[PDB]
Amino acid sequence: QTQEYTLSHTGGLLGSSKVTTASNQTAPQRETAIISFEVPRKFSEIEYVGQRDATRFVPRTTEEITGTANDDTVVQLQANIQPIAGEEDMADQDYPVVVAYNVTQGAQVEIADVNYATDEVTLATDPADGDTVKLWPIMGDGEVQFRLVNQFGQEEGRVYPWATPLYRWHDFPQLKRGREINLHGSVTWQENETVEVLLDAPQAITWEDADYPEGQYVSTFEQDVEITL
Amino acid sequence: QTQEYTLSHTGGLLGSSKVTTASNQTAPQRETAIISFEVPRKFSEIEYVGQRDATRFVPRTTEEITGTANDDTVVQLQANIQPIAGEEDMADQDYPVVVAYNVTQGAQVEIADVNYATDEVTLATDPADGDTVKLWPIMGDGEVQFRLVNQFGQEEGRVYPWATPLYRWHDFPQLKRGREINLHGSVTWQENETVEVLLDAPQAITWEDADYPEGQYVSTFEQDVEITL
Amino acid sequence: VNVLESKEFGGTTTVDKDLDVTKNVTRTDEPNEDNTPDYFSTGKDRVLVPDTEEWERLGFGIVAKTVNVRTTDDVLLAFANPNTNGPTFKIRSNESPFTIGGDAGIDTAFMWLKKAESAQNDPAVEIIAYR
Amino acid sequence: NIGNLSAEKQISLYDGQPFISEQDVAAGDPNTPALTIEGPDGYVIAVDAGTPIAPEFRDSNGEKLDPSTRVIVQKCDRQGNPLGDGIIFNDTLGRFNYNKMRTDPDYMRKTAKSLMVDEREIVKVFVDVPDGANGYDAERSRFTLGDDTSDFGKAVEIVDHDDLTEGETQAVKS
Amino acid sequence: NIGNLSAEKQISLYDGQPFISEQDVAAGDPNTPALTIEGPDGYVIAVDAGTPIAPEFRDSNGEKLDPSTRVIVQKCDRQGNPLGDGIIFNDTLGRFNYNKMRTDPDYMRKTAKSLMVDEREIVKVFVDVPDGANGYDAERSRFTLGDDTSDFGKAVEIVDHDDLTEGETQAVKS
Repeated sequence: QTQEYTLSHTGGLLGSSKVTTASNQTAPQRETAIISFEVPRKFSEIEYVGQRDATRFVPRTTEEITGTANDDTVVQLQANIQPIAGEEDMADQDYPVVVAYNVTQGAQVEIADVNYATDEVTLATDPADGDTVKLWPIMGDGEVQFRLVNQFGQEEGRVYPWATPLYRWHDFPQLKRGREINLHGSVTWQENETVEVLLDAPQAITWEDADYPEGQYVSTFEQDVEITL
Repeated sequence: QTQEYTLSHTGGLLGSSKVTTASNQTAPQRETAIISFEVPRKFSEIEYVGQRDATRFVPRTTEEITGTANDDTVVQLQANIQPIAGEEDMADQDYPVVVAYNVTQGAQVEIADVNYATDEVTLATDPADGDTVKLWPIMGDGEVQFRLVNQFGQEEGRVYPWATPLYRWHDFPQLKRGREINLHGSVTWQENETVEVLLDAPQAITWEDADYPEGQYVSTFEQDVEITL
Repeated sequence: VNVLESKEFGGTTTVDKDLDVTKNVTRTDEPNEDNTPDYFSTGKDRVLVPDTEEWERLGFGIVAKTVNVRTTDDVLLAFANPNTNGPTFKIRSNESPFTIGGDAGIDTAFMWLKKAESAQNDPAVEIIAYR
Repeated sequence: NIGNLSAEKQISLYDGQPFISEQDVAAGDPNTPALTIEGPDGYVIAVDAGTPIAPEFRDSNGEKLDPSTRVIVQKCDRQGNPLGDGIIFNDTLGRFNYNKMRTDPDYMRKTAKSLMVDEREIVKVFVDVPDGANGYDAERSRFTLGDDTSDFGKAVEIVDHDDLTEGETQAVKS
Repeated sequence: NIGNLSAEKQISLYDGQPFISEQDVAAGDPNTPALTIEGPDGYVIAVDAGTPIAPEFRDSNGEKLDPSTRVIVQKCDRQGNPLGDGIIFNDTLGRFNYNKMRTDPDYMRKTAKSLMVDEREIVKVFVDVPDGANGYDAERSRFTLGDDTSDFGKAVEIVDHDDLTEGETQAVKS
């Protein structure tokens, strides 16, 4: 009676009550938690198996950039940027590495060119004095791990002690058999034995802003599982 | 105690003293030598095995083109051009088939379009009267062979009697398993039993100019070997 | 064969002590292969290594228990193959005259050698293989 | 030192060779061979059931001819005589996707069957241009038969006639 | 609950780790190692005959250095001493096609042979820049050795020294 299933950063098999989202600590870097997975009312157990099971995670940050009469068109970011699957050609990245949106003009802000490893960007358009823009570059230079909870907060420990980096995460092209991710670890957790992902990085994270254009959800985490019903 | 290694057109395992580079004869076509491989002080032997071992060779020529008040933008070349791996789209050739550089303006000269098999080229820019430009198209229409030396110049003979062409060399995409090159031949040479590559072609060759932009070395030859320490 | 090994050990101890071996009584009369020990040296002329990336080799005709070196420049050394599993061993020209060996009977031969970073050439002199 | 080698040798043929021959062709003249392979003396060659071809047959203006064009490789004995009993590679032109088909295992177009060529036997490459098309040139064109450098493809197998005792048998085969 | 695991663990190394070390490099100084791997205490590691590398070695200005550049991985015992008996991955630089070679099975460049590293043994990454080129920086660069997430590639195998009885044997190996 074992059937594979999929999870999400939102609702799904949990109703947005047996799951939470959360930002992270930045000023002191801390291996904080951003997302949990509580077993809901029904299930007997859940199973994760790295080296058999998949994973996806698309993280982005947020900032705020004004404008000027003699606007710059150019920005710098304190969050290292890389491509995802190959070149930095925004047309063919398999999803963009940057998103932008003007606030005054409730409209997108398209990109002209990127200063690649300089971590600076050139835009296509010309913002105005005192005009606000919101950006959503991807998140790199940060670790990730899994762990577990014994119904209170007493951790069993961790799935697999060694971490994994996010620039690497972006680097490996998702959506390709063999080139998929398959971590290491093998676990099981029954009712209220919640799981929590952890992240250690300087920079922030963003799940929602209510002004992000592309589908209400700035980032995501998605995952495969093998459930006993 | 057998370990695989790699050679180069420069130094490496030879200190730029147990190797030489050389141009070729053009006015009379001669199957001349361009590069050698002397065993250095240390090794007991070296082994090459075609059908097991790899090879890479990126040859380019040189010329000199002035400019004009009513500059042409257009050139013809007495050296047949082909692509490398697929189309003649300079963006995606796996390395360009042409390089150009203005001398007065110490800067590149970008290409607009190529007259493909006509062996003519259109440029992007507008040179000036009496302005010098240096080009480095690739080299085709020429043979290649290997041979050997008995510490003097008395040749043992040749590795494999039949030649190989360079337009074909460019054609086969380097950097792809199976589609790699694996010639025919099987040899061994100890101290001072130097090897010499040979080339027969009309056109010249170029190893260095000291004004070529991309990395001091106009052409290259690189190769795999199986060495006894 | 056990008593044969015993006789061999007795002959070896005889050749070592040179006390029970009466060959000395005839050896002292005039030189021969037995009196005359075999060894290696170089002529008066100092041997030069003005070059680098170049591991000079020196094939002793015999194993050597000890050595002796004199120089005027800093160099490197290795009694194992310096390139494959050989330990570096550097010289200071101040401590240029020296030796190693003796009681620590080293089973070396086919020594290697090379110049080191200095301001001149490394003329060398050597005395080896009292073995 | 050099490593000894067998009489059998793995090669790949093409245009710029001495013993091969070629010529230009006009439209609507399929009987004109654009390539004439020609047995060298004392050198048998051999082709197994499947071996690549690079039928690069372009225009004077450096353009692959009409896709309705066709290629027919064909064995010939002496007397300049074609032969139906023995024929390889009846196929079109505008199919190969030149740029990659010289490379990939998949495009790679193999023969219909095997072949043998004595010390003087001819092979021809007939080219059916339909009519009214652009003429053929050779200098702006190429041709091949083997993949000897690589590791997945096949190659042509040459032998010197002197190094055998079955040469009389293969001569009777013809 | 958590699933039990073996001492053997499949990993992939890189720059931003504690025990690894690095440094900048200038042109024409091949003897300067840009990366210095360094055996942790009580942790043997292992590399089989073939494992990927991502030799990402770019300029200060975020550009892969000259294609004539070369990379030499090399084992070292203690004493900061290089060693010829034991060496991996003698290769160029301007060959890898970074953007895809971290991904595809085909570009993927495997080692020459296997390797073992006791509780304190060094490995170095010598970088032969020819001369007169752009210098090296590390922060604009990376490096790796394994493919542990995927399903076709290999990975580095670590073991804790306490969990074995052949540790003395491997110590004699060195």
